[PDB]
Amino acid sequence: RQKTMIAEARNRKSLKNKAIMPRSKLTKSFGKMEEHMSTLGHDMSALQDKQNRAARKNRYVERGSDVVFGDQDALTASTENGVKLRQTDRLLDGVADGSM
Amino acid sequence: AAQKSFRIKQKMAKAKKQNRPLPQWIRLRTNNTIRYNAKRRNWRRTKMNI
Amino acid sequence: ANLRTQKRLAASVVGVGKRKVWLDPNETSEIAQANSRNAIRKLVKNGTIVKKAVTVHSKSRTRAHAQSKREGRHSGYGKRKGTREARLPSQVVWIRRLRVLRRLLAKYRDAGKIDKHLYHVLYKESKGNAFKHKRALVEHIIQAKADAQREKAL
Amino acid sequence: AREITDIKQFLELTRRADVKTATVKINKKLNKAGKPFRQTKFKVRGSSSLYTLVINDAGKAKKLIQSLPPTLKVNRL
Amino acid sequence: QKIAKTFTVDVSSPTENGVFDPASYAKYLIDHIKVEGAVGNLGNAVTVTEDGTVVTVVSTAKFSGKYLKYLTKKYLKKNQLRDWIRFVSTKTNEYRLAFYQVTP
Amino acid sequence: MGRYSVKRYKTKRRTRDLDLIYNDLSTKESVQKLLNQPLDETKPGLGQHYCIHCAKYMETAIALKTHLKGKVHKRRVKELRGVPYTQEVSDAAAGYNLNKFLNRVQEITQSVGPEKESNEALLKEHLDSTL
RNA sequence: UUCAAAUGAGAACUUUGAAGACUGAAGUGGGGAAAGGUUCCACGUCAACAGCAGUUGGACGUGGGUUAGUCGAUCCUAAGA
RNA sequence: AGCUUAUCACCCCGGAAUUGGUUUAUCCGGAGAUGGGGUCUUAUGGCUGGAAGAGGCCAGCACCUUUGCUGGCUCCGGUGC
RNA sequence: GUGAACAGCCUCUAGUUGAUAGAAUAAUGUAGAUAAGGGAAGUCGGCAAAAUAGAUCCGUAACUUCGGGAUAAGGAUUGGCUCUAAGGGUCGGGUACGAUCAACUU
RNA sequence: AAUGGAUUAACGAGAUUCCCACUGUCCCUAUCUA
Repeated sequence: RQKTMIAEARNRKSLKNKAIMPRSKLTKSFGKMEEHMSTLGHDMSALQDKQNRAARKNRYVERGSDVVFGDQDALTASTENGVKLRQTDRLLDGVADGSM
Repeated sequence: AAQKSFRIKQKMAKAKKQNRPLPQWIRLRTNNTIRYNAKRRNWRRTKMNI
Repeated sequence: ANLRTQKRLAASVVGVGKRKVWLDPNETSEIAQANSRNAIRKLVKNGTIVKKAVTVHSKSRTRAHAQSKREGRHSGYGKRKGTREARLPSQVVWIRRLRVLRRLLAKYRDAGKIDKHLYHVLYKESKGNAFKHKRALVEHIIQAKADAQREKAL
Repeated sequence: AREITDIKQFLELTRRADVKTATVKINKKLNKAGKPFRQTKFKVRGSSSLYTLVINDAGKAKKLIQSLPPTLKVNRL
Repeated sequence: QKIAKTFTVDVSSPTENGVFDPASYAKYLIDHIKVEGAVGNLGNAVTVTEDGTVVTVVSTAKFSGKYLKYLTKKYLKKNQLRDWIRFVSTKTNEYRLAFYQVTP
Repeated sequence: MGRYSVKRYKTKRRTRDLDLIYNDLSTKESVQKLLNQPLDETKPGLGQHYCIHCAKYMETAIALKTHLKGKVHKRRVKELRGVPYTQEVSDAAAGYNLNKFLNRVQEITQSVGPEKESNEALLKEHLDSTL
């Protein structure tokens, strides 16, 4: 175990070239972290309830603007040159109809 | 040259407005023999000599 | 999804180079909607773009190698590659040694240790040699004052 | 900016009919060993410059804020 | 001259979750704190007390808050409690512990 | 084979070796020959100022004063302390002629040893009195 | 130079992350004078061009952009015109 | 911006062989040295006003949000061919 | 950081990671090397390469416009570690010291 | 013989000869890398 913890830490660090990413600004998933305390012998039902609370908070209410336009897309799309309305693409301002 | 004269800057303005392709409605006129802009200028290709 | 626009722009916001900003690969649909510096301020502080703190350039060997240099190690003939004059010039040694021999005589003359006439003989013999260092001069003052006593007693 | 020692000279300046605004700033500093005592700074905006007034006391600072004219627009911090 | 400073540690949030215990932590200080060299060379220069969420250290010796964070990251690495416990100052010379962001 | 080892250890540029030098110190007659060589034109110090330990001629009597006070010459003093490693040491290691080997080690412990140390004591007695 | 992912009809070459290296501060860094004249930035987009490739670009199409009583010019005289 | 800080040079008292003062570099003194006391130039530094309210480093809450909010700490020295 | 050094080699801030790529490892090339024994017999010709190289101590010829020649030539030495010795500053003495502080040089 | 001649220290990416040191130039070719 003392050699594997060294041989695992060889792939992890790479301190000489760039950096170790800061753990304070990175975020953990429940994911990998729930398996780690099992190998130490700690229980998870004390920590499982905190996941059960906040996942009851985040879930979706589906407000009215997400109702009609879930599949509906490109409401009055732009032109061939991609210009705005008040932008005056000087090639196509001559002929108004698109067949010309 | 970033310290240019107004005599020099007055001619860059004419060179910018001549830097455009031909309008799409002149393609359609009667007896149009004009096809492409031929006095068109690039900065990488041809220097305009002040 | 080209993100060079937000790569350059986040380096301007945080104030570190482009080699230090960090865009997460997971939220690559949220970063592409940001096209302004007002969005990148919000995208930093909620935990999407971070700073990547400085690559370590330790000096624990330099503080150790220079520590042995205080004790007189790594100083044989093999470690020297410049002359004596380049390592420590012969004028820098003189300026140190001669300004020692002046301001000792400045503070013996003002303390009454030595009269002003015998000061002016030891002043010019300090300018030439026959005073090797500070201890070598104080013995000559004692030999001068005892022989001034010896002439006075007889 | 200028620093004023006197208080009597300072009351000439809030009445000069050129000064329209002022501000009152409270600091928290330290003496030699002592205590953390508050320190005030009265500022009056002239046309040419900004006159300030440092009072270390909190007792005289309590008095002078009353001594300001009512027409002068005084700002707190 | 040698006025002692009180340093307080709050271990509550990983104590209540059960991944941490203060009991082995309080013993871990008192032998590992070094005074002028050797471990255990302290005689009445430091005192360690614990409560269950509060670990209290009073030292008249050369003992600084930078070194107090040095010993606890030793202890959170031996128990493999790093990656999930950080040591945070709340006010001057008053400290506590926490987790990291577990959230998905 | 290499570059540096060929420059110094060819057959042309071979030094004397450690075997013969122990023989020169071991008696009092060969010491007085080498300290008092007849002067020769084809030799660097004109056949004077010869060190016996390092088989090496010195240019000047000044160059013996600075040679004896060096870490190079304090190899060869420390090198010649013990039994000089003949062929007989290598044969005894395989199980071959112990009694030829052990009798020579018996003589270096008894006879040849303190005769050598009473010669190297007199060289420091002589090379300090003349230098 | 390499692995995964994203994008795309199509990736040795594009973007992010992971990792490996270099210029090593008389730099492959940060600013200018001469000269160039929009190349700067965004949106769209690949027939030609970038001696391979291309979804990328100093390319093509349409636009956006340079704010002064104090920095310069303006004024002064030099060799000279 | 206000107060304060100087090598040089100057002023007054004083009158020097037992020549003295002084630079790393031998230069000055009866055309007045050393020494006691003074004046100026403000290069440059110090305190304060500008000015902590800014900026920097953190922690705690908020929240699709415009994105805000609330606390801290921002201190004290050392050396140089 | 090494060093006499803005030499050369290595790293932090900042910046690039661009120059057509894959697979095999014949000759002849281009660029760079090492060779037993002999040591210019090669060749128009020691071309080219090798050898010497920094620093400290010792030592140093004819010749001469006395300044040079001169780093003349020729020798001894150079790591690591533990030490010793020398070389300083600011203070308190009435009309000989002691403390304290700090540098890389032999 | 100022069409300038003799001499000579120092200096030279100038021209020529030899001596020590040294070595694949050579006897005589072999091998490794990009």
